[PDB]
Amino acid sequence: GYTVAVVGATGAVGAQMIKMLEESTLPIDKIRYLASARSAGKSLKFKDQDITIEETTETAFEGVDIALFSAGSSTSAKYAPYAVKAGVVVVDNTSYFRQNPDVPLVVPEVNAHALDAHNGIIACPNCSTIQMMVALEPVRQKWGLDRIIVSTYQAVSGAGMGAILETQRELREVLNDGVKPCDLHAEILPSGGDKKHYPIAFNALPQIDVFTDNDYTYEEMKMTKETKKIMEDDSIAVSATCVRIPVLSAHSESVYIETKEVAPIEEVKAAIAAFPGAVLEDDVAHQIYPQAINAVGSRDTFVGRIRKDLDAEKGIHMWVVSDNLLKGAAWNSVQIAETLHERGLVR
Amino acid sequence: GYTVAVVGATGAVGAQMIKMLEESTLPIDKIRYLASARSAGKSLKFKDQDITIEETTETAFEGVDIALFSAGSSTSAKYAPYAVKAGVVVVDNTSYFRQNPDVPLVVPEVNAHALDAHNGIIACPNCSTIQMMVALEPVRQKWGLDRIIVSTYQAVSGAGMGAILETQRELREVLNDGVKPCDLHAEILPSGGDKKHYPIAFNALPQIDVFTDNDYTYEEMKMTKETKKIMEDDSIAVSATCVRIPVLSAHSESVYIETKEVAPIEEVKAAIAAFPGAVLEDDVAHQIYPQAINAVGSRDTFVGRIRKDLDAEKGIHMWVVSDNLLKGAAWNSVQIAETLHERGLVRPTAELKFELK
Ligand SMILES: NC(=O)c1ccc[n+]([C@@H]2O[C@H](COP(=O)([O-])OP(=O)(O)OC[C@H]3O[C@@H](n4cnc5c(N)ncnc54)[C@H](OP(=O)(O)O)[C@@H]3O)[C@@H](O)[C@H]2O)c1
Ligand SMILES: NC(=O)c1ccc[n+]([C@@H]2O[C@H](COP(=O)([O-])OP(=O)(O)OC[C@H]3O[C@@H](n4cnc5c(N)ncnc54)[C@H](OP(=O)(O)O)[C@@H]3O)[C@@H](O)[C@H]2O)c1
Ligand SMILES: O=C(O)c1cccc(C(=O)O)c1C(=O)O
Ligand SMILES: O=C(O)c1cccc(C(=O)O)c1C(=O)O
Ligand code: NA
Ligand code: NA
Ligand code: NA
Repeated sequence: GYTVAVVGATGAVGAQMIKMLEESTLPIDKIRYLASARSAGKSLKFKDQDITIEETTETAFEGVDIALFSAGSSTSAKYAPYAVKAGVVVVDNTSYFRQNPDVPLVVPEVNAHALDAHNGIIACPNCSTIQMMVALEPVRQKWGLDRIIVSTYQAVSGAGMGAILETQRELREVLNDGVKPCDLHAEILPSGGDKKHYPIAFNALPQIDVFTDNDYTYEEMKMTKETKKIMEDDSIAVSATCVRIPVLSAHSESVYIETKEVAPIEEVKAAIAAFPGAVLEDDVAHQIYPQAINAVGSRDTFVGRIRKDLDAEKGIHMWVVSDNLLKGAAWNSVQIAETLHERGLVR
Repeated sequence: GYTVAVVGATGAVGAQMIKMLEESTLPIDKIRYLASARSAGKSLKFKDQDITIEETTETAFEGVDIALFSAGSSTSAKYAPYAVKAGVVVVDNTSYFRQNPDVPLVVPEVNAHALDAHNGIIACPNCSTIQMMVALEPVRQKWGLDRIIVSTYQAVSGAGMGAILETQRELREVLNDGVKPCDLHAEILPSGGDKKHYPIAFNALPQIDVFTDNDYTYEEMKMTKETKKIMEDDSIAVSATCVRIPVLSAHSESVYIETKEVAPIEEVKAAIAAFPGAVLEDDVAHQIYPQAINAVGSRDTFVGRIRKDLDAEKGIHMWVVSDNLLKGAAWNSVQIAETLHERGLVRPTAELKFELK
């Protein structure tokens, strides 16, 4: 079997990477947990075994077959090249390598073939992108995609363990102490890397990541650019609004598309139901639609509220929900690793 | 001055109608508070005065000049026509009369002229529609509107006191008692009138109101139909997704439009800033944008994240936030009443045009 390293083992995604690896079909002979110097020497479980956390260094990857990076774009930029030079296959959860033309950007149900071209690094897309691609690829295949407009409803776990804890504390202050939401102290959200921090409790923050020069955020632009690369079609117009809401896990998305050919709604529903990784949950007569609280803990992407636009012949609206730490991150990464093993690409 | 009645004085909107009337420019000689028989006989304040709550009945409107209704569409259907018959001018904050061609459907900054033709009932639009109209009217005036696609992020107060209390209870059960959100018991949300109820705590529910036969909800279709009427243009294409989130008050909206002519994006910002009732809050270099928690308690509607679509020449995206109990309900209604007073329109109607139930 393989020696597998999890870089960022101690964080929100890393905890789920451990769970997904424990549950994986990858033959794992040895597991290593890497994080920063401040976590080094502590212990975490792999199944019933205690694993000592190691500091991530330029020389830490000797003997490793597969390294799953989920420690921030900075850590991947710094250490992933050293891992690759040591002969490790890197699956990177971060944004750093995603737009590199020599790096496959993969959702296995959509573009697993792109893995065949890897040169030691495979990038996992952003969580919001991944779930949208699972919902939309079956439609693209049959009727084409001309454009996408999406508004997201993103859970705080996407911003890390600290953001989860900040959200819980803020909510308790309002509910238990009677603090007005606008009076709350915040330190992390909307973006740890930006200058000002705002409460998320009882709020909706229209900022994920930092702003780019075109006044879309980096998160919005990641959805645009990653979609084009994954679907291998720069002609698909994509514009996004990405919003943080007071949900701990599971992202929801209000997705509008226009197809190239008119796609009958009942056929769209069937095509989505038929697509691996997508689950149709759509029966409005019984108030059945995807819900964040029900999606948590599942690797599936759930799609419903599917309906024609009221005016645009080729327009369709839908609602897409998935656990942002599973299909949006740790499960997509472990699924990549399993696909590399299955296809003889761990080399 | 006037005798003013508030129908539904004891609920979420009614509390704000009281506040907005206490702060209004209406000359008020006498206030009456109406609600159900359960509440009748109890007392609520107007300023320092104790007001005895009355039962809403066909005979409760004698001597009333203006009545603000916010007690459910059924209550308005049943009693507003009797108030009109008694000589009252009704400002109705329910959906019931909104699509009646004899009823102006008004946001005062947008279409106050429609008040001139009233027949005793003036309808306040749905909260989601109102804030979107305040943001979009200045754009429409200059560059036109071809279509709107909107996804909403709606606060629980929109669904009433019970929904607020349910939300608070659920969050406490999760955060203090360790209940998993999927194990929570709900009784009200997403829709009190529908068959199944789901938790809102740590959730996003893509259902507001019941479903219609075209698979859009009544809320989504209200946005569509009300927009066309308020803007007096059935050619404006509007499709909506309306979603409840765990916010107590203030609705937010991700709004996409295509204009008829290209609208320079900085001029769009300027036009919105210049429009009464809309406040431009848009400086992304300093992370300035509208936020629900900051909008609560303000009558203004806040607009930012204003930016061009990446591909559609005439496409524009923005983020619109307003307090759904103030501009979305009680303030729009009181503002309508003030506008009626100012324009000499508080007068009994000559002919009854509304069905008596
Ligand atoms: N696909 C996606 O959309 C997606 C979603 C979420 C996250 N991610 C990626 O995963 C990263 C972590 O996310 P998270 O939610 O798990 O964050 P988190 O809960 O804050 O955890 C951060 C992790 O990174 C480690 N780390 C920080 N600085 C490090 C350094 N200099 N060297 C080695 N390790 C370091 C931390 O270890 P210590 O405990 O030792 O500090 C911790 O394990 C993100 O920054 C992002 O790039 C991707
Ligand atoms: N424009 C908008 O978007 C908007 C927004 C929110 C609400 N509204 C309208 O306002 C209504 C109330 O909303 P809310 O949030 O204030 O709800 P709420 O907190 O549940 O309050 C309901 C109010 O309606 C009264 N009521 C119920 N049954 C009645 C009856 N048979 N006769 C007279 N009054 C009765 C209640 O009186 P008791 O206390 O005596 O039961 C209470 O005053 C909604 O149903 C809707 O039609 C409009
Ligand atoms: O670097 C980060 O701190 C980060 C945090 C959350 C999500 C992402 C991402 O692009 O998926 C990223 C990222 O890799 O840019
Ligand atoms: O009657 C309701 O149950 C209701 C509840 C919340 C908002 C509205 C509304 O459209 O103003 C309505 C409504 O009047 O339709
Ligand atoms: Na296209
Ligand atoms: Na203004
Ligand atoms: Na006058």
